[PDB]
Amino acid sequence: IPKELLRAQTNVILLNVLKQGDNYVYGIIKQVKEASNGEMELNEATLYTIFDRLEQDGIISSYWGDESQGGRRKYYRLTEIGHENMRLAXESLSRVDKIIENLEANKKSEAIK
Ligand SMILES: C=CCC(Cc1c(C)n(C(=O)OC(C)(C)C)c2ccccc12)(C(=O)OC)C(=O)OC
Repeated sequence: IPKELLRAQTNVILLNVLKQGDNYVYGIIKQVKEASNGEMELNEATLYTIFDRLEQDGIISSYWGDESQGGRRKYYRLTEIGHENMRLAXESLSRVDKIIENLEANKKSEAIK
């Protein structure tokens, strides 16, 4: 698996766990590891550089959690701008899907001549 396929796959996973509920980095890492049957151990440094970019892009936002629960924990949430961009990707995949289906429908139904 090449470098940027892994980064894309990691981005798709992080945006989906936030799509389910706000979460903190250590919690995201454990939940992904147990949702991958232990195979996928995400790294904190790469998670923060992804989030730091997604913050300036307006895709996600950050806020400080409760301090009764230990002390000082940053939670991340998928914004409305992020929810809609995921919905468009959404639309775009099922749009590409039937464009491909239409290509061989049209490919063989014309190679007949
Ligand atoms: C649901 C939205 C995720 C997405 C776009 C996206 C990427 C990059 N996919 C991808 O490469 O899947 C691999 C090949 C399995 C790794 C997708 C695969 C299926 C559906 C959407 C995507 C995103 O993560 O880009 C930031 C988006 O548009 O979110 C706003």
